Amino acid sequence: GFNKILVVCVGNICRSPTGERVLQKLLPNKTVASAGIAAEKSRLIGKPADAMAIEVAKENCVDVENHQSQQLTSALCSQYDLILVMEKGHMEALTQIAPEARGKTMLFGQWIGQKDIPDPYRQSKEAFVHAYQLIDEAAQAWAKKL
Ligand SMILES: O=P(O)(O)Cc1ccccc1
Repeated sequence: GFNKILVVCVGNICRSPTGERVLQKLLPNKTVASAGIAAEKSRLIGKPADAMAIEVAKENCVDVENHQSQQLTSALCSQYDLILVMEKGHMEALTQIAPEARGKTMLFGQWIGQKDIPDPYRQSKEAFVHAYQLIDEAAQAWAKKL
């Protein structure tokens, strides 16, 4: 039984808050949160989701308001049943932080051909559109399996 899901990216301002809120809307009886591998080093802790990420999600009827970026820690990992990373490369960075969490760590895009979800940060709204499309397709697949 996977009830608590942690969506992980690097800053926790773009992809991972979007994935959190998209999955949360699809799985209302589950607890979905998100965290960033380098949120602390990037000085992003407490920051809201990127304005374009909020805007694009809003246009797809998903609320990414009231988000606060947080750092991924071993303690945080122990609280969640399933961990979903945005890129395959994030796994090595995750294991460095929480080696014990590798067993429950999977790819957000696992069921859509194990696709990595590209970072739209610092780019135009079109890049955020692209990322949302992939996150949406990926989350819809996870929801069918959970
Ligand atoms: O939260 P994301 O989607 O990784 C965007 C981002 C945020 C900070 C540093 C790099 C990339």
